[PDB]
Amino acid sequence: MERIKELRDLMSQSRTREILTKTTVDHMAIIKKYTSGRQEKNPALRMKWMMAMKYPITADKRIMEMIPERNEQGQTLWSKTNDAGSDRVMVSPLAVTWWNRNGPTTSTVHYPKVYKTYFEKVERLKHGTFGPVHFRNQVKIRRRVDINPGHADLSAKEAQDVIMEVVFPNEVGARILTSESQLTITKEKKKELQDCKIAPLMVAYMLERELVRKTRFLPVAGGTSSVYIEVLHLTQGTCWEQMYTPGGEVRNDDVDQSLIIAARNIVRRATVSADPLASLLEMCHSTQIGGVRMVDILRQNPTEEQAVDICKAAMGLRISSSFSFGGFTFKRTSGSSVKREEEVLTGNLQTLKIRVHEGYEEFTMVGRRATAILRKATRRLIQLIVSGKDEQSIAEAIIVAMVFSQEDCMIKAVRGDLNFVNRANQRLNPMHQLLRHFQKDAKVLFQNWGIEPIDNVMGMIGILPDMTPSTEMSLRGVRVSKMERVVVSIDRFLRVRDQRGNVLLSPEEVSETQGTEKLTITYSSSMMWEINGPESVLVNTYQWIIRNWENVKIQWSQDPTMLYNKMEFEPFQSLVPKAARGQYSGFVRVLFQQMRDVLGTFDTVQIIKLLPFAAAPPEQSRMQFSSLTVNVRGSGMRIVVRGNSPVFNYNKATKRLTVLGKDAGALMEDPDEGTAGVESAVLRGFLILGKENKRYGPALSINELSNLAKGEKANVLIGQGDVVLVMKR
Amino acid sequence: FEITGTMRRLADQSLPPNFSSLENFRAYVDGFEPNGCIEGKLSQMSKEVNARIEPFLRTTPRPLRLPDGPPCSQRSKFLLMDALKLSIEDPSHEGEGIPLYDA
Amino acid sequence: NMKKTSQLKWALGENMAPEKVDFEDCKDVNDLKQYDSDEPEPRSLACWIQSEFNKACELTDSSWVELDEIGEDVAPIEHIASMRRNYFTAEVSHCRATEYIMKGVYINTALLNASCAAMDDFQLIPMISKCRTKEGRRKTNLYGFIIKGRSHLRNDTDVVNFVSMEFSLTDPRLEPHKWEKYCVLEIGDMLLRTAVGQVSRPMFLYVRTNGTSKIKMKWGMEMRRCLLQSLQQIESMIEAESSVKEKDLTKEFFENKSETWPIGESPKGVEEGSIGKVCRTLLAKSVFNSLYASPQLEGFSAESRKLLLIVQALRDNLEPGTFDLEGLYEAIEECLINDPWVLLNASWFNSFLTHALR
Amino acid sequence: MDVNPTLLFLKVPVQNAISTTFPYTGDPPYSHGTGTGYTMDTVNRTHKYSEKGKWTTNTETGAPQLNPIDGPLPEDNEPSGYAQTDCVLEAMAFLEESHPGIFENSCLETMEIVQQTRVDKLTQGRQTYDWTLNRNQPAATALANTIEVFRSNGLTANESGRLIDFLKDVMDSMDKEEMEITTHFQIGKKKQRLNKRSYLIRALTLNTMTKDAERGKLKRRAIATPGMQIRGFVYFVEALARSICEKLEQSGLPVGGNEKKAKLANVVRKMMTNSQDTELSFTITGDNTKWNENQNPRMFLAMITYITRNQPEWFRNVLSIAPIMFSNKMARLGKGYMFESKSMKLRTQVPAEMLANIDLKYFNKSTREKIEKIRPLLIDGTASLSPGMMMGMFNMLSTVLGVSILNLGQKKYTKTTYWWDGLQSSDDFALIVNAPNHEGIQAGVDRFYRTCKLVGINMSKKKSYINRTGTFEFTSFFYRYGFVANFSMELPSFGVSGINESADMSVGVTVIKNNMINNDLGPATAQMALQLFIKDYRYTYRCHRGDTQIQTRRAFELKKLWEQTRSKAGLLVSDGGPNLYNIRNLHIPEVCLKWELMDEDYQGRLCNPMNPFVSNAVVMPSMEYDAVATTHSWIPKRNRSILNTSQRGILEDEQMYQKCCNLFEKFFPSSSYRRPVGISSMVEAMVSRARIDARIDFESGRIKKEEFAEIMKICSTIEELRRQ
RNA sequence: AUCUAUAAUAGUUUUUC
RNA sequence: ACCUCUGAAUAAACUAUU
RNA sequence: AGUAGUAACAAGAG
Ligand SMILES: *O[C@H]1[C@@H](O)[C@H](n2cnc3c(N)ncnc32)O[C@@H]1COP(=O)(O)OP(=O)(O)OP(=O)(O)OC[C@H]1O[C@@H](n2c[n+](C)c3c(=O)[nH]c(N)nc32)[C@H](O)[C@@H]1O
Ligand SMILES: [Mg+2]
Repeated sequence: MERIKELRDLMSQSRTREILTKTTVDHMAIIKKYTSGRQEKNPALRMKWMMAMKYPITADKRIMEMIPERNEQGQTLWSKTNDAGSDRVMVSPLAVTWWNRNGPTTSTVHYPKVYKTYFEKVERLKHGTFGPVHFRNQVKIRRRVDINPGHADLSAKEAQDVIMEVVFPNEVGARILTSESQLTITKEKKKELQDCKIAPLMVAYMLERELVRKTRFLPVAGGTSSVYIEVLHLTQGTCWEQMYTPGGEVRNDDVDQSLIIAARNIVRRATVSADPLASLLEMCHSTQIGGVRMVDILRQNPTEEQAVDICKAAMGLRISSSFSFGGFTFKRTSGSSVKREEEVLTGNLQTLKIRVHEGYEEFTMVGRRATAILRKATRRLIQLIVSGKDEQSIAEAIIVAMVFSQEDCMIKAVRGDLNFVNRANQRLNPMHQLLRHFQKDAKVLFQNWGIEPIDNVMGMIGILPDMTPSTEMSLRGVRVSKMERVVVSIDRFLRVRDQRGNVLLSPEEVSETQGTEKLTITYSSSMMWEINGPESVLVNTYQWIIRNWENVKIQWSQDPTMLYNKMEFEPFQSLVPKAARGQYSGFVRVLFQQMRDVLGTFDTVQIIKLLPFAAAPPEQSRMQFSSLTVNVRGSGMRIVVRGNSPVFNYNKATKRLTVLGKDAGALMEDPDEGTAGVESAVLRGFLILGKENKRYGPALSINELSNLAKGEKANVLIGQGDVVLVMKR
Repeated sequence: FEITGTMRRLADQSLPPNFSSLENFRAYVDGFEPNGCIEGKLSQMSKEVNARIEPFLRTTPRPLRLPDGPPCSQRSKFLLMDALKLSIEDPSHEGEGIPLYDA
Repeated sequence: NMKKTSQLKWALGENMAPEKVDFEDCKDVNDLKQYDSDEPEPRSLACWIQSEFNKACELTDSSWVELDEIGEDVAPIEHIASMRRNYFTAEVSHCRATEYIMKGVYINTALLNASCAAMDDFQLIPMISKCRTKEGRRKTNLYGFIIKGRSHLRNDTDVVNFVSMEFSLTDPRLEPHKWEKYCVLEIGDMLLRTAVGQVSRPMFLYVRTNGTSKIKMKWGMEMRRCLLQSLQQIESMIEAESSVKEKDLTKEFFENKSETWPIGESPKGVEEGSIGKVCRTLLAKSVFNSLYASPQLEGFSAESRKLLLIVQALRDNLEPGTFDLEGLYEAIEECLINDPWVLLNASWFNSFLTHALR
Repeated sequence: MDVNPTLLFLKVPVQNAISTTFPYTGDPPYSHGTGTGYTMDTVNRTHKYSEKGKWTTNTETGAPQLNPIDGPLPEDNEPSGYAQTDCVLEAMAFLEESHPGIFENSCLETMEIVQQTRVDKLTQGRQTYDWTLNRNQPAATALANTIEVFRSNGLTANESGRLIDFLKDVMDSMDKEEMEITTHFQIGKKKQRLNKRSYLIRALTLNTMTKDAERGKLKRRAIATPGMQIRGFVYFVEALARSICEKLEQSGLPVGGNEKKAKLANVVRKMMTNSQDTELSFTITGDNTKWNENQNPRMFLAMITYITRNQPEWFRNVLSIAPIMFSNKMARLGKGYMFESKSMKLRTQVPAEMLANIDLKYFNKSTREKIEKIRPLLIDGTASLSPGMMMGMFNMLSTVLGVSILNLGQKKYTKTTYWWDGLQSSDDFALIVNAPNHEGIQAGVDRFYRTCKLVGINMSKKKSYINRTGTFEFTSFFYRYGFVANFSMELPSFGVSGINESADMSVGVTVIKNNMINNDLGPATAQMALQLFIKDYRYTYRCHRGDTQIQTRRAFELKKLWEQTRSKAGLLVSDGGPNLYNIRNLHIPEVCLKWELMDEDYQGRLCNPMNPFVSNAVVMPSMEYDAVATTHSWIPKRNRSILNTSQRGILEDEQMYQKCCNLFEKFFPSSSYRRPVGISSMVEAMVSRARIDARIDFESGRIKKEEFAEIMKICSTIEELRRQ
């Protein structure tokens, strides 16, 4: 009634009637932003200039009745001058600080409810626990982290639609909530906010603070969850780490993810030790995940993962030999596999490397709405027997099975602009990208998969590409049907065998992906970086060599065997490719032996660079190496044997060794350093004498030096665009 | 969304020199296939259009040439190394008392 | 408010702006022409700016900044930060550059507040600073007086004229070229004591007409960021060493004074100073960047950064190569015109080239 | 001992002390007078770079237009705009061949964007050159004036609310024989009726001015403000260029911050890994000389034509309009000049529109030469500028062109032992060259330089250098085996931002936290920064501690509030309370940080929704950096300079606009939360909503039949008033 | 595992003779 | 002359916050 | 005069 009377009043005036008639709803936004021009260019200067004025602050005209014109000292609090383009009056800051001491008082009891997020921050800081401060060689990595967690199974647009449904039911337009998560959250918030006495706009902003996810790229070390990101300034520094645990309640999915990350790191590190089982146990007892001991989490966490199950089995716990893939819990009833990287060409003409599992295997798929039995061979689906609930559940199960099968048809079914790198050029998991692509639109995948006639066995139905229950022909190898932890023993080499004696898990089955933890992973031992990421592992390994250079040098001179067997090099050896560990070790050991027998050719930097590669059991081959590869976030990063490298660059001007762009420390020149330009640790069986010498014909390559014999000097294009004279001993 | 009238006339004058209508240029671009154009233009271009790299050795750089003229003069808003202060023992914090009284 | 006398009307540029007329009514005037838009007159580098910078880097006997309070320390990292901040504050509060910071902040704040409050008045503004002596007693200092002209400032570059009367003991006749803008009086005989006897020296008043704008006054009021600029770099160096040493080195740097950095030059050669010396030097450099801000400084910094990067690449054995190095030199030297600070920076760059390539 | 700060680099690498080379504590340089000299210099230089091109006279505007496309191949290393169209088309073709489907998918996304974008997208921005007033206006104000003029001239296709319909209206306006406008003077309204050529000159005109507060530049430079007619087309072209750039690994746009640094580092490391160990690698820290004064709108039209092959005609037309309008663009000369008579002691403003036929005796030598060079180009008070992209426009399309030139450096294209790749962001670039020896490196650099010359890109020799790969500079980011921190760049952000007390406190603490996270701001320096910010905040807002005797106008009120308070820690710093911030709680709003320390009555007064300083409820007015609104979230006064002009009716008009908008919000509660959409008028929408709501309330029994009948009667009265 | 909400404000980056 | 008014908003991308 | 620097301010408008 008041609204319609005010509208009738505005329609009676000539100008307001013109505005109301000639302005459409679309142009209402334009006229709402319409202004004469707020000449604001330097707000800091403008504020400093205005705070010297008598009345720099505007206020509503009610202040002339709510606040007196003058205070006790007679100072004026407001003036009758109106602000430009409005009926607001000009007031002094004295008016605001007078209100804060003499104004009417209301009940501020609903403020903690309306601003629950900020008071939640206050509570998390209040009940948080601070640990010691450790000064370390920090290696921060720019990654996408969430600063506002929002709701788990929601996006920004879905959260906005849910908010509109909850707060403005009659303004939702054509949107209908389809996701079951949206319906559940909508019902929950409608019941919780029933008979609420807050303004609807304020309620909408509360729900935005509560439900809308926000992620950003930040240079982050430690946990990437919101509770750790909000205190990232406090907990992480350039040279220090502050141990801290937020005081609130920790989400369990973050615990699961961090446990998976820690277990994978621990298992991969333990695989290279002499006794993997003891190393795994002592690492699991020394690991904390968000202020909680890892062993307790393992005892009370039902997470289906290979490394987590290996960690459980090492401690006598019962495991479920299962894993997750695309929202389903797989379990290998029978079969075996060996991973193998195979490059494939996508349907949209993209080249990528996919970890292909060889061998024949059988699986069972379990999901919240569907169940299936899967048999497969190398990149070939033998059969799939789905027994889902509705059409969409069976469709999702079929899509997941097709992606899992790694069928070349599935690869060639890719269309559109499907990206396999991050927006920051970070490599993504190809299988996850294929899943997300085919879960948006799978018509082309089903079309190109094929068809196959069914023989009507047991009455199991067929399925057509458009999701219909045919009885004559079905998708190739797909059939439709209708609707436990075990005690294990773990070997010395982390081989998990069932009570009967069959192998269930192995270290080779552990994923090679190097992820990051949602909750900060604290490791307490001599090497706090022993289960850290590859960048931290490399930097800290070379810094450990630098700091201990005196006794390491003495041991290298006297007893190299014990030096190569230091436990500190094992995290490094977990980065060297498994097939090349022995070759690199043997090559580097031969280089070191030649370096010892040729006095004066003592290059400190060469020894420091090549030492971590000698920690593996040596395999003797005649292959020459110009560079050694190290896996860093999936890409083999080479360390060039001669000269600097992206991983390892030594600066002679500063005497400062920089690894992956992180300072590792300054070396000190040895008296036995060779100030003569003679190198003996570059070629396996050839000693560098000097620069180019045209007397010995044209320059050749390192990979063609076998034909040379004893004393045959030659010129080799070893290194980055350099030719030097080498001789054979 | 059709380009007609004044917009068409402007479009007919927004082309390379050897095209008279936007339709002709569109037809040329639609049928365009790369046929050694860049290589031929590079061969035609004279060898004087190059980016020669001159090494920057330790003996390469020269000192900067400072201008010649009368010596520079002080321009700061207050004295820096020549300022004299008349001081009083006033147990008051920064900006408390009346500036004129303190002066 | 000072009386609008003839001497103040002249000194503050009263009625010096020409009458604003229409081009119709003055197009036939013989000498009517475009504003003088010539380049600045070149000036050569004099030795006094190096002495000014040397004096701005020194340690004073008084504490010049009284930093406010923060919350109580709870985290251990907060206690470590408080210890390091104690070292930083001990180094930075007793530096002449901090006195310049406080003096400039006070002067610019007073000028801007008077400019907004009294558009059409000549205000007398004393130059006041507060300090704590070595024995902790508060002390109020008077440097001189400032008279503000009219301040009907429309643009951010509009100039307000002021007259600066400042006490000094420096004889203007020893370096006359430095004081070309000043009229120096002799207003008294101050009694100083060197070791045991009272020495009588003349007390001079350096009077000049000067001007500033709203943007300059704002950036003078915000002069306390020089502390941040110096201290962030100092702490970056400290933490860079701590990262490879795996322990805090703040106390080792500030007390043991084992690690030194080349910070100056003597007739013997390059001289290296402690972490506190480097902190004071960087603070003085930032303060002088604030006091002598000019387009010449901006151009020189931006253009000489490239040459610094090229020299660094040469020192890293990265085989640097240029294409039009003479063009780069011309671009750098285009900015060296008449600003003493920029000319001193150019001399420093020449010294750096001499030392960095031998 | 003479103190030499520069000698610090003898031990500290330059990248690790790069903050010392940014003197960002003093005031930046400003421009004092006119920008006409710089604009004329830019026009003359742009035409000089293309002087060997073909001259034509535009049949629609009469402006002389210079066409450098397919001009003679250069014989020297001077800058030139003689881009070859076939070379640009071949670069586009090879870019499409190396990334199959990039243009098709980008066109699909851009078609969706074009079909869905609303007209109020044009209001996003500060200023738009209003052709109805021949000066800059706020973007919303310029759009409103343009829409009103179009409606008065029977151009009402924009009433759909879509941006493409507004562009159709612009195109239709181009064909009107006469466009009518309305002018104010000393305050009456006068109708002015432009002719076809005059309106066409106004619509193709970009305003010009000087750039104030620019760091690192000795001399000032000109900048441009696009008009209302071209903004939508530029938005659509930039949307297409953005779609293309998102799919390119070498692109430096549109990624910024830590994401940009991570992408650049990953791309550089991928290039290093792909490089063979037995070959040299060099990186070029490269700039381009006068990129925007040498690139031609005709080449952008060619690029858009190649990109939109096999697309619907309407999409190609709507994308092509922007380069076409940009190749016929005119430039406003600016304010003009001021003339000073020393003898008669007078000064006067000379408008830029008189420079066509003004006597040249007044001007000095350089300005006279500028005017003599530019007079043939002057038409209708503007300068004909056919070549060049004016200022800060089509940056991502420039990035696309640069990335295509970089992409030309694969071994499949070089067909030799050298190859190149690198990074591209608008005009700035970094180039990595690999070759078996130094001769190959030189050959690859030469080939890159000559190819850029072919496509009209001139590599600044005096601002570029080359060294072994591992250190470079790109878009002011300094890479030394990884991007280093640069604190001096963010140093001006510290301080009182000038919104209000609450917002400024939040900004200060958030800036300290962000610089701790990103720019390696140490904890001790963070505490000192907090102290300095608190000091500046207290001085700026006259809110020193209650227990001090700082004599300000606000000090008595703060003393009174301090005396009556029981728990002093609960008072905000704006109210004279103490500073409770430290490193651990930088992320917490002040009102929430000390909420439980406040007195009940003080807290009730501070957070009182019935207070006049901010427009069970809570305080609400656009609450940037203000989590909880208090009485300290006030709004300062607006500038009152408009009251002395003839545009002072805009104040009354915007007051009535705000009144109508608030009345509308009384009918559609979600309008403020989410922008409403609709072709119906405001009164019609409100009446329909009132009728449906009254019917529903009657049906559910919330109101009785008498009130329903009263609402229906008032609605009928409003409908009757609507027609008359 | 993925991950450019929308909008507003401020800040930052983006030079011929 | 009194009187009266007024102290001055480029583009794009990004970042931060709401 | 001074600020300042390629053009301005040294009050403007009514
Ligand atoms: O966030 C990561 C991880 O922590 C999270 N995750 C893992 N497990 C869980 C559980 N149990 N609950 C909640 N979240 C979980 O998912 C993310 C995994 O990321 P990433 O490590 O990059 O992927 P991963 O390396 O695990 O590979 P993925 O594609 O997800 O496959 C998982 C699992 O499936 C095995 N597998 C695939 N194929 C095609 C196989 C096959 O043909 N034969 C056999 N025997 N195994 C196959 C993968 O090798 C992994 O073992
Ligand atoms: Mg560059």
